[PDB]
Amino acid sequence: LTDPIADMLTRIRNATRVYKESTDVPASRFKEEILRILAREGFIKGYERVDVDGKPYLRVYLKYGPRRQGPDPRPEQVIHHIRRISKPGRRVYVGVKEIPRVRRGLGIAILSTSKGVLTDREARKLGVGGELICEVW
Amino acid sequence: PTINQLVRKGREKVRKKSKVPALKGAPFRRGVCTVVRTVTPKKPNSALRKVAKVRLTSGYEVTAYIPGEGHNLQEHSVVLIRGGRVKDLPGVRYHIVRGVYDAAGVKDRKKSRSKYGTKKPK
Amino acid sequence: TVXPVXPYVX
RNA sequence: GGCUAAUCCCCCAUGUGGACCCGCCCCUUGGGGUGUGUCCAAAGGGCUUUGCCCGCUUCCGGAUGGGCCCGCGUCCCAUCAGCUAGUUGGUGGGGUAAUGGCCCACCAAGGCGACGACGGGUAGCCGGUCUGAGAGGAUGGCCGGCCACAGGGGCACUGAGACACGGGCCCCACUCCUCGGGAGGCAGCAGUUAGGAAUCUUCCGCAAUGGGCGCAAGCCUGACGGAGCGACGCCGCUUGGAGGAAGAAGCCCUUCGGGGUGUAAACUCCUGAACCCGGGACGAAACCCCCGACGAGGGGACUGACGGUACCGGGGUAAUAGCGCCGGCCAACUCCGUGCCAGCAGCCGCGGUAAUACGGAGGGCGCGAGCGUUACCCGGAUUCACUGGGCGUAAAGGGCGUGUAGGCGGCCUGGGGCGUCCCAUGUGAAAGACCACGGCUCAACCGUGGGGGAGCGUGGGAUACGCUCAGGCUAGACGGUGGGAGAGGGUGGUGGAAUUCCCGGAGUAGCGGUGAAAUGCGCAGAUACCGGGAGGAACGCCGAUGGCGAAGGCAGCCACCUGGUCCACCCGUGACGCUGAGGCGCGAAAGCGUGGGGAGCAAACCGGAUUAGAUACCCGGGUAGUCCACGCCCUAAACGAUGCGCGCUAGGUCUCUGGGUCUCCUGGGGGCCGAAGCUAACGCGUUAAGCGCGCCGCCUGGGGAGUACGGCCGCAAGGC
RNA sequence: UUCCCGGGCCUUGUACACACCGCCCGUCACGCCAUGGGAGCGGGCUCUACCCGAAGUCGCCGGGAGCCUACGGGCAGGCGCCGAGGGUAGGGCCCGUGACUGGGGCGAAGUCGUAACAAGGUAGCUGUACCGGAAGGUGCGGCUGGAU
RNA sequence: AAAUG
Ligand SMILES: [Mg+2]
Ligand SMILES: [Mg+2]
Ligand SMILES: [Mg+2]
Ligand SMILES: [Mg+2]
Ligand SMILES: [Mg+2]
Ligand SMILES: [Mg+2]
Ligand SMILES: [Mg+2]
Ligand SMILES: [Mg+2]
Ligand SMILES: [Mg+2]
Ligand SMILES: [Mg+2]
Ligand SMILES: [Mg+2]
Ligand SMILES: [Mg+2]
Ligand SMILES: [Mg+2]
Ligand SMILES: [Mg+2]
Ligand SMILES: [Mg+2]
Ligand SMILES: [Mg+2]
Ligand SMILES: [Mg+2]
Ligand SMILES: [Mg+2]
Ligand SMILES: [Mg+2]
Ligand SMILES: [Mg+2]
Ligand SMILES: [Mg+2]
Ligand SMILES: [Mg+2]
Ligand SMILES: [Mg+2]
Ligand SMILES: [Mg+2]
Ligand SMILES: [Mg+2]
Ligand SMILES: [Mg+2]
Ligand SMILES: [Mg+2]
Ligand SMILES: [Mg+2]
Ligand SMILES: [Mg+2]
Ligand SMILES: [Mg+2]
Ligand SMILES: [Mg+2]
Ligand SMILES: [Mg+2]
Ligand SMILES: [Mg+2]
Ligand SMILES: [Mg+2]
Ligand SMILES: [Mg+2]
Ligand SMILES: [Mg+2]
Ligand SMILES: [Mg+2]
Ligand SMILES: [Mg+2]
Ligand SMILES: [Mg+2]
Ligand SMILES: [Mg+2]
Ligand SMILES: [Mg+2]
Ligand SMILES: [Mg+2]
Ligand SMILES: [Mg+2]
Ligand SMILES: [Mg+2]
Ligand SMILES: [Mg+2]
Ligand SMILES: [Mg+2]
Ligand SMILES: [Mg+2]
Ligand SMILES: [Mg+2]
Ligand SMILES: [Mg+2]
Ligand SMILES: [Mg+2]
Ligand SMILES: [Mg+2]
Ligand SMILES: [Mg+2]
Ligand SMILES: [Mg+2]
Ligand SMILES: [Mg+2]
Ligand SMILES: [Mg+2]
Ligand SMILES: [Mg+2]
Ligand SMILES: [Mg+2]
Ligand SMILES: [Mg+2]
Ligand SMILES: [Mg+2]
Ligand SMILES: [Mg+2]
Ligand SMILES: [Mg+2]
Ligand SMILES: [Mg+2]
Ligand SMILES: [Mg+2]
Ligand SMILES: [Mg+2]
Ligand SMILES: [Mg+2]
Ligand SMILES: [Mg+2]
Ligand SMILES: [Mg+2]
Ligand SMILES: [Mg+2]
Ligand SMILES: [Mg+2]
Ligand SMILES: [Mg+2]
Ligand SMILES: [Mg+2]
Ligand SMILES: [Mg+2]
Ligand SMILES: [Mg+2]
Ligand SMILES: [Mg+2]
Ligand SMILES: [Mg+2]
Ligand SMILES: [Mg+2]
Ligand SMILES: [Mg+2]
Ligand SMILES: [Mg+2]
Ligand SMILES: [Mg+2]
Ligand SMILES: [Mg+2]
Ligand SMILES: [Mg+2]
Ligand SMILES: [Mg+2]
Ligand SMILES: [Mg+2]
Ligand SMILES: [Mg+2]
Ligand SMILES: [Mg+2]
Ligand SMILES: [Mg+2]
Ligand SMILES: [Mg+2]
Ligand SMILES: [Mg+2]
Ligand SMILES: [Mg+2]
Ligand SMILES: [Mg+2]
Ligand SMILES: [Mg+2]
Ligand SMILES: [Mg+2]
Ligand SMILES: [Mg+2]
Ligand SMILES: [Mg+2]
Ligand SMILES: [Mg+2]
Ligand SMILES: [Mg+2]
Ligand SMILES: [Mg+2]
Ligand SMILES: [Mg+2]
Ligand SMILES: [Mg+2]
Ligand SMILES: [Mg+2]
Ligand SMILES: [Mg+2]
Ligand SMILES: [Mg+2]
Ligand SMILES: [Mg+2]
Ligand SMILES: [Mg+2]
Ligand SMILES: [Mg+2]
Ligand SMILES: [Mg+2]
Ligand SMILES: [Mg+2]
Ligand SMILES: [Mg+2]
Ligand SMILES: [Mg+2]
Ligand SMILES: [Mg+2]
Ligand SMILES: [Mg+2]
Ligand SMILES: [Mg+2]
Ligand SMILES: [Mg+2]
Ligand SMILES: [Mg+2]
Ligand SMILES: [Mg+2]
Ligand SMILES: [Mg+2]
Ligand SMILES: [Mg+2]
Ligand SMILES: [Mg+2]
Ligand SMILES: [Mg+2]
Ligand SMILES: [Mg+2]
Ligand SMILES: [Mg+2]
Ligand SMILES: [Mg+2]
Ligand SMILES: [Mg+2]
Ligand SMILES: [Mg+2]
Ligand SMILES: [Mg+2]
Ligand SMILES: [Mg+2]
Ligand SMILES: [Mg+2]
Ligand SMILES: [Mg+2]
Ligand SMILES: [Mg+2]
Ligand SMILES: [Mg+2]
Ligand SMILES: [Mg+2]
Ligand SMILES: [Mg+2]
Repeated sequence: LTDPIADMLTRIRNATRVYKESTDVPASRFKEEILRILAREGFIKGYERVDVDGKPYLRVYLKYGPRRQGPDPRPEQVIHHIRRISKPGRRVYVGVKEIPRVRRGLGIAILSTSKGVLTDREARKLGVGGELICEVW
Repeated sequence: PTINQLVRKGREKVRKKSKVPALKGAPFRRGVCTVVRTVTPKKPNSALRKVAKVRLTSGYEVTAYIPGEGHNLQEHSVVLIRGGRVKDLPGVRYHIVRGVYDAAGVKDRKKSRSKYGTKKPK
Repeated sequence: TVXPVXPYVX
């Protein structure tokens, strides 16, 4: 498995589209920091460290909108869109002035900095850049 | 293609093949008519259209169209040509510029006479 | 380039 | 051949200093400073004249202009894949201002290249310019920065500096002047000529700015400052403005009633571009002279090419309009002429008698001293896709493996801080661009400030992610132990059925064959039947929608060698991985080489029918080949037309093979129908064509054409 | 109700849609265009070896011998290395051109058949091989993008 | 079996 982070993001993206209550991902402290932002910005209820057959995972508790009327009751999503930016194939880094705006402020952009994993909002404040990990809305 | 493949091989710039080869850079080019005759066009048209086999200053010989109704062009007539082809007559890739050198203007022409090299009438 | 006779050669 | 001056040349002297060898201290590449030996300077001219001014001489620092070296950046072709003897490095030396194979002698055998050397094509490069939402693309004319060249080449001299556009030498080509040769170098400013589609006056001035020389008046200045031609470009202005009929004539249409140009004109008043007349510049105050001191400072004067121009005043005439289009895109519609003719055309397409598409006309649209055409750049073109595309059937997955380079890579703790990120600092000239102000009546054009950024040097800082070193881990991976299924592969052996021929026996009038026939075979005894021999090739039932292999592909049965692979237990190694340009191997059939072999079958080939023909389809013959060994060829509808590894996203049913507790659960294969999702649709869907990451291969309209040329391969066919 | 002509409904194939009196393939004849090959011919660039070699710096000599002197020197002058180029010979790439020749494109109201698209009247397509005026045919193996 | 427009 070549990219652990993209895996996660996609496990999530895959899980929400069938509206699974939760889904677990293999555990890593860096995955957590990203998971940390995902919940604190309200893209999830939250997460908890778990174990499967002696193996550390991070179970992720999924979030969705109200049931809907019409011929298709399926609710709207909290996470409509989550996708990798920086990749192992192409590393993507921004400086502060180059840090993007996701969906005009409506969504966030996570990025790894020397001052930790922060949001777009959070970086511009703290005044630093870094590897642009992903974008969510 | 993967980003790596792009770093290796890159994207390949398209090239432009001029449709006016004989012109050798220039806007117009001088010449003389070796043959002056009429050629029937390809389907679905029928006519006797006016052409000139013309010898270029670049030591080229192109088939060139003679616009207007009627002309003063003959063998040995010095002529000026311009680009643009005539779809129905294959091989004719250029037009004769009327009202230049031994190419007369169109007698009696009243409309769009700049294209047909006629001076403004009475 | 020579033509039957014209002082124009091409 | 001889005379003579100097800031020309030489010697002696002098020595603040400097140069050089040597020793020593500081330093750290040849940077400073010492000590001793030795080596080096010079020029005088002016006025008013016991003094200041321009000159000279050695050294030290500054400043400005440079030389050399280095990092990174800088076009197309790999159908250019290998290149290199001063080549690469060492030693000593020559040379220069100085490093260097720059040059030399010698020594060693090195230097470069898929991160593209070498070779070929093309180009001066940058600020910038053009386009573009941007990213990008294209371009480098004018102005500024650098480089290169001065007819083509080599050379060096003088010199601070040149290997010197209007300096020198020599060779060449060319032209010129009238026997020995003397002569030239506009890619200065104009001009001629040739070429071309095309590109300006043999103009004015040093008044300004600016350069050389001069103590200084000033001289020189085709740099320049202006003027001339050219709508070449942008920008500003005009040919009028108010009034004027239910509306002249003329022309165009018409339902014959009328509708149109059109307030347009004519006509009225009002203005007053051009032109006349007068006044008339800014650009120009410095150098110079004067007092003080030839300084500080103050006061004098001089001078303007453009120019009697701009501009400011008095007068003052209604005073040029042209171009493209009017089928759709695309704004603008009607008569006539024409009759696939004449013609239009950017694309789709118009014209064959009623054409909004051709030619005129009326009318209309669009811009206007311009309008159009041609050429080229960017655009639209997310049509090379970084932003921002794709590959089952549209163009596109490599026939399949194996693997080199490279690209990528799980979990945890720490060291460094390389990528990455923040801050300071230097650089990022000027013009251009952007905002604001401002100057020519605005503008075009021009000034003055402001905003900067990428990028690179430097200093500090941060450490999540990528990196790297270091320590551990077991989920990836790979081993151990025990067990399985299978036409997986190689060698050898061997069994029956059938076809054919051959011998024997028995028997007779036909057999064969088709749509029907004929050719063919048959009293020389065929066919049909029995027995016996020979030989080749393929293995019925099992048999399946099955099984195995990476693909090609693999099927009677046996044994021997041998590959892949699944399961169980959870024992071992501790990320040892995924992919993979080249490379290597494998690769159906047909085909090729040399030997075998040859029953059936069968290209070619013969014959019989059919048919207009029948170089076919059908029938009777039949050779290569089909078989075996060895060596080649390297293709394919080599297909799932779907590259490989991994993670993630309902199930229902059938099946093959395992392990369990055996209803069933769990693995690994093979099918079908389907969740979500995909899809242009068809269809796909845990065997994805779904959602994602890695790497590779491939596509970029059809034809030409998988053709030609080159190159590599092959015996050839022919392959890449 | 098998056949012939016409028709109704359902389905299946299609490359037809001017709709099967549809479409369409290759040679052969004619004309035009471009390209390859070709005994060769003409040019451009370029490389190697050798011969000769100007000016010019550098180096040696400056003596049977000139001039200058500042003569342990200088200059002329003589030799030498390199050297623009010229010349001889042999190579490499590029361009142009060439009797003739090969197929290609377009043109068309020509000649021959009718291969393919409907089971296209022998299912098609394929790699290869052999043959044939031409499409094509046949062998071997593969594919379904075929059968209904 | 059986061609063409
Ligand atoms: Mg027509
Ligand atoms: Mg017009
Ligand atoms: Mg004297
Ligand atoms: Mg002395
Ligand atoms: Mg040497
Ligand atoms: Mg040296
Ligand atoms: Mg040295
Ligand atoms: Mg060298
Ligand atoms: Mg040696
Ligand atoms: Mg050039
Ligand atoms: Mg774009
Ligand atoms: Mg683009
Ligand atoms: Mg320039
Ligand atoms: Mg230009
Ligand atoms: Mg320029
Ligand atoms: Mg020269
Ligand atoms: Mg010249
Ligand atoms: Mg010269
Ligand atoms: Mg030269
Ligand atoms: Mg020079
Ligand atoms: Mg000079
Ligand atoms: Mg010179
Ligand atoms: Mg000159
Ligand atoms: Mg002259
Ligand atoms: Mg000139
Ligand atoms: Mg001129
Ligand atoms: Mg001319
Ligand atoms: Mg001028
Ligand atoms: Mg002056
Ligand atoms: Mg001056
Ligand atoms: Mg002058
Ligand atoms: Mg003008
Ligand atoms: Mg009026
Ligand atoms: Mg009326
Ligand atoms: Mg009216
Ligand atoms: Mg009227
Ligand atoms: Mg009227
Ligand atoms: Mg003035
Ligand atoms: Mg005085
Ligand atoms: Mg006057
Ligand atoms: Mg006036
Ligand atoms: Mg008037
Ligand atoms: Mg127009
Ligand atoms: Mg328009
Ligand atoms: Mg319109
Ligand atoms: Mg016609
Ligand atoms: Mg007519
Ligand atoms: Mg027209
Ligand atoms: Mg059409
Ligand atoms: Mg009609
Ligand atoms: Mg008409
Ligand atoms: Mg008309
Ligand atoms: Mg039109
Ligand atoms: Mg104007
Ligand atoms: Mg374009
Ligand atoms: Mg992309
Ligand atoms: Mg596409
Ligand atoms: Mg494949
Ligand atoms: Mg393929
Ligand atoms: Mg590797
Ligand atoms: Mg790595
Ligand atoms: Mg990692
Ligand atoms: Mg760092
Ligand atoms: Mg600037
Ligand atoms: Mg203003
Ligand atoms: Mg400014
Ligand atoms: Mg480790
Ligand atoms: Mg075992
Ligand atoms: Mg036989
Ligand atoms: Mg017998
Ligand atoms: Mg008898
Ligand atoms: Mg086995
Ligand atoms: Mg263990
Ligand atoms: Mg261990
Ligand atoms: Mg592999
Ligand atoms: Mg083979
Ligand atoms: Mg074979
Ligand atoms: Mg063959
Ligand atoms: Mg043969
Ligand atoms: Mg054989
Ligand atoms: Mg044989
Ligand atoms: Mg026969
Ligand atoms: Mg026959
Ligand atoms: Mg037969
Ligand atoms: Mg037979
Ligand atoms: Mg045989
Ligand atoms: Mg298949
Ligand atoms: Mg295809
Ligand atoms: Mg592969
Ligand atoms: Mg299998
Ligand atoms: Mg299964
Ligand atoms: Mg199963
Ligand atoms: Mg299905
Ligand atoms: Mg659905
Ligand atoms: Mg399924
Ligand atoms: Mg399933
Ligand atoms: Mg698709
Ligand atoms: Mg394209
Ligand atoms: Mg094309
Ligand atoms: Mg093409
Ligand atoms: Mg082929
Ligand atoms: Mg070939
Ligand atoms: Mg070849
Ligand atoms: Mg052979
Ligand atoms: Mg291959
Ligand atoms: Mg191939
Ligand atoms: Mg019927
Ligand atoms: Mg009915
Ligand atoms: Mg039907
Ligand atoms: Mg249909
Ligand atoms: Mg030819
Ligand atoms: Mg040729
Ligand atoms: Mg010789
Ligand atoms: Mg020599
Ligand atoms: Mg002497
Ligand atoms: Mg030589
Ligand atoms: Mg030579
Ligand atoms: Mg010579
Ligand atoms: Mg040639
Ligand atoms: Mg030739
Ligand atoms: Mg047929
Ligand atoms: Mg057929
Ligand atoms: Mg037939
Ligand atoms: Mg058929
Ligand atoms: Mg078929
Ligand atoms: Mg075949
Ligand atoms: Mg014949
Ligand atoms: Mg045959
Ligand atoms: Mg077959
Ligand atoms: Mg079919
Ligand atoms: Mg016929
Ligand atoms: Mg027919």
